[PDB]
Amino acid sequence: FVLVEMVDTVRIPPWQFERKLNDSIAEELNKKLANKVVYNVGLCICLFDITKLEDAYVFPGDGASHTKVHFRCVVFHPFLDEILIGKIKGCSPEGVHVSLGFFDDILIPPESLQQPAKFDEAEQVWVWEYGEEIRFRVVDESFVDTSPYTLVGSISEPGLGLLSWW
Amino acid sequence: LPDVVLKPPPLFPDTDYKPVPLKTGEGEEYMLALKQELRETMKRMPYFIETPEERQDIERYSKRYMKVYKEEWIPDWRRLPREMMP
Amino acid sequence: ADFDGDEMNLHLPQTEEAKAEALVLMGTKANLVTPRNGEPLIAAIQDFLT
Amino acid sequence: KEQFRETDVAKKISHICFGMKSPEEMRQQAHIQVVSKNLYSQDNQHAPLLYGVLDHRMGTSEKDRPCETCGKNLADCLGHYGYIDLELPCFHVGYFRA
Amino acid sequence: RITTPYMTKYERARVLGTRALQIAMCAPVMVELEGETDPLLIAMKELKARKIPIIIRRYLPDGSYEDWGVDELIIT
Amino acid sequence: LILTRLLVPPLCIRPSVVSDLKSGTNEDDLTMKLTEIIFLNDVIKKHRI
Amino acid sequence: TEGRSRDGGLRLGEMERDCLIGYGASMLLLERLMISSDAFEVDVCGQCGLLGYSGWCHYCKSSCHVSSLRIPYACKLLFQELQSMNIIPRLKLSKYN
Amino acid sequence: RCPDCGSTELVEDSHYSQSQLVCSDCGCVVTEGVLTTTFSDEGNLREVTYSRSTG
Amino acid sequence: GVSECIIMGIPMNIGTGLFKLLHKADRDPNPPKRPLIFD
Amino acid sequence: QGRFRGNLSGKRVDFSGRTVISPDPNLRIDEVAVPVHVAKILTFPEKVNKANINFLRKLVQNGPEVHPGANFIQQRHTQMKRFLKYGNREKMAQELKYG
Amino acid sequence: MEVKDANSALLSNYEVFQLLTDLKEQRKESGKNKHSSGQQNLNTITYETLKYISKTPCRHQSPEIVREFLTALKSHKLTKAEKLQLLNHRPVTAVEIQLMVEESEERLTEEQIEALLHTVTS
RNA sequence: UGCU
Ligand SMILES: Nc1nc2c(ncn2[C@@H]2O[C@H](COP(=O)(O)OP(=O)(O)OP(=O)(O)O)[C@@H](O)[C@H]2O)c(=O)[nH]1
Ligand SMILES: [Mg+2]
Ligand SMILES: [Zn+2]
Ligand SMILES: [Zn+2]
Ligand SMILES: [Zn+2]
Repeated sequence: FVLVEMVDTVRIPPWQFERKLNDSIAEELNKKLANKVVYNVGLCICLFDITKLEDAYVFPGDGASHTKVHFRCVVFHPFLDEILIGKIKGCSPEGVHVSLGFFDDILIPPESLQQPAKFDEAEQVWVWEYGEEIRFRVVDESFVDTSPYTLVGSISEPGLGLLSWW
Repeated sequence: LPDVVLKPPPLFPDTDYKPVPLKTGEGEEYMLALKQELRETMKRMPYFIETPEERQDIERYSKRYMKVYKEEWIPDWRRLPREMMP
Repeated sequence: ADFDGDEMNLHLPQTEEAKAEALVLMGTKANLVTPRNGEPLIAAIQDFLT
Repeated sequence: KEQFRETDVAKKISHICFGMKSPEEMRQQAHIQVVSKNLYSQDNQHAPLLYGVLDHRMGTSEKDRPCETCGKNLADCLGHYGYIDLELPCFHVGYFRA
Repeated sequence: RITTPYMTKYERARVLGTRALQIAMCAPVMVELEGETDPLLIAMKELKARKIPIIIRRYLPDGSYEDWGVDELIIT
Repeated sequence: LILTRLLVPPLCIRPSVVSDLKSGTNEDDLTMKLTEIIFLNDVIKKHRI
Repeated sequence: TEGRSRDGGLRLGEMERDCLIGYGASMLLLERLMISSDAFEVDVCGQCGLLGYSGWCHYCKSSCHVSSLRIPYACKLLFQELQSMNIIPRLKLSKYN
Repeated sequence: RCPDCGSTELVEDSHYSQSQLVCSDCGCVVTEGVLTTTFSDEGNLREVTYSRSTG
Repeated sequence: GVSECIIMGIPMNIGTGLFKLLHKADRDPNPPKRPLIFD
Repeated sequence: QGRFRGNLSGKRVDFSGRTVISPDPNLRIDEVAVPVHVAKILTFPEKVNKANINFLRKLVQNGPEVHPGANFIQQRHTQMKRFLKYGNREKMAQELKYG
Repeated sequence: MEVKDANSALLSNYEVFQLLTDLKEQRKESGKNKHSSGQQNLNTITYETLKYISKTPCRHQSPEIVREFLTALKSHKLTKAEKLQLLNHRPVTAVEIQLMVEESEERLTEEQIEALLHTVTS
């Protein structure tokens, strides 16, 4: 979770003038940045606040009200060392499929650092004994439109001991 | 009259003449080795200025351990005009 | 014009802004005078002066 | 999950910068190479030849035969250019004084 | 504050057109029209009543700008 | 300034009418000029060979 | 088209354009000569300034800087003819603000 | 077929010099507008025969 | 220029397009910012 | 007849007509008479709003045949035009949404 | 649609919880049918993030407590990331600071752990 | 080729 500065030219139709301009801008920004991953920024959750809001222009075209609004929004973007607590939403032979609680099923922990008893035989077996912890390692983003996903990140689980659950 | 061609010519047409092989000799080998050594040693030279990294994520205690350290040459300000002093 | 077979053109704008601009700027009641010397062109004619 | 990409922007042209293209830029812009001098095929359908003039990969000019590059009709097709190489260079009459 | 206080015919036309477009796009009316099915007539009524929520942004050639309200300007 | 490649435009600029009433079609002058240019290039290549 | 037999429309000649300019009805002139006559939406790449198709620029082999733009079909034809003549018009787009 | 109701009653009916293929059940306009040439344009397309264009 | 404006299909700078219009919407410039507790 | 003078500076448009003129002093200086035949052909796109909803309903019910009416309707959700000469004009009028 | 700074300022989970609660109450107070039908992903993401933060121990927090914890940790020369992780996790056991928390070498001292536990529990 |  981190704040990100953005400047958006929001277009409000004429039938929304009876509503408050700031409230309409906030609703539009939320609808536009709800469940979407901005490249090199992360997945934006919602709008935090609006800092600067200059004059509202009206173009001779569509006739709507275009406003250039500067705002701050919250995005989920770890700092390469953040610790999280997720749940195992499945498991694959090459690696478990852990997912943060109802947030995003994109965490793919590689099983290449645990003690030397690591293997998945497709029976949803997590690990042979001697709320799942996760340590973010690196981020990565990719594009989608390439002809006429985008966030997976690397997860780590060192020898944390875990006296509560093996 | 000239015949019509259905497909376009090849992007890389073949040639019956091949390049002459390179000259062989201890001199050429030593020159190659010296050029490779220069390529390897000139990148680490202080004159090889790298792109200044920016937009650091956070500050950590391991910053002092991972801090890149390299001696910097001092230009001759007597010969160089004053418009290049930091 | 002289009403001796002249064919004139009639256009219908397809936008409210264009309609308003045509009615305001190109209004007959507002263009009763020419910008050349300000003399009124829309006035009485034959069969009315007499 | 989903990436953020803007759908449409109210882009306004600022100014037109005229210029010229080198042969490499012309090749990069063009899609195919026109080398056949004929227009239609020998069959009675008179279909346009491939890699030749009037090819449908460089746009469309008929309401029945759509474009081959983009799967759109004539009303929606913008057209595509082609590059034809010359054996010997030639002076550009427009730029001859230049 | 240095320009002419009178509202020119071009400004009149542009404001009326913009208001007519907004009304045709289901914008709220602030004059309580009485059987006026014409957006341009509604815009003219709003102009005569001095209730059009539009502010003219007059730009000078150098780059400066100045705001003038419809109710603040003078109409003919 | 010295051209070695000619940019043949799309077919939108070269409209072609399929005149089914006869064994021919109506083509613009640019198409004929490009055809003549290609024929001359082929003839020059043949003479060089 | 031109003729009435072929269902042709009227022509707003140069004199009509001059009259509209003198009147100053900018929106009227625009709706006449652009919207109601040869309105079309093209795709222009903000990197090279060339014309794309279906939101794709074949020159740069990318689609991130391609954006839609309203332009007269006659102006698009003129740009294409100039590009064929090797006079490449490089369009540098920008926000309307 | 009609994109709205799925009917196949598509009739080509020109409405005041406007060719339009419209459905006869719901009146949904399927396609409209046709690109023809114009006389000067016709004049300038030159006649070339298949004996030369085909090869 | 008016000629290139007409050619490109944009409102010419002369006439009604010399100035710009603004909407008199009920708003509040520089709204109150939410205070940051952690920073 | 070039692209600059023949297709850019002066070009042909639609929604326009050409007709012979005749005198009629019974009309105001700012008024002009238009024949029913040209009026039924030259149409104007009106947006359905909270003011002229009933007028547009009545025009659609009249249809393209009667002079006061319309010819086509473009929905707000889908841009597929609908010809009033076919279909139930009463239903089309009863299902007129804003926009 | 460009961004100016993706790492302007880090914030704990309490701020996100408060923002989500405010958005949820404003939504249930001024719900709009067409606005909700246009984009339903907003509702889903808000509800699920709120449910996750509720599952977490982030409850029973206040800005006064946050400021007190920050002022108490300022005297431990700990880094912003460490204090952020500690405030977001609220560790009740010692192992969570001994091993899970990074940069343990030379920072534990085997005496400051008791003070850290007391401060995070108070 | 006619029309204004
Ligand atoms: N009905 C009609 N006949 C024409 C027209 N134009 C040309 N003609 C015939 O052609 C002769 C003169 O036409 P020209 O002006 O020489 O034709 P042109 O010079 O090509 O005219 P442009 O096509 O405008 O260049 C007349 O004496 C007519 O015989 C026309 O526009 N309408
Ligand atoms: Mg006469
Ligand atoms: Zn194409
Ligand atoms: Zn490009
Ligand atoms: Zn149907």
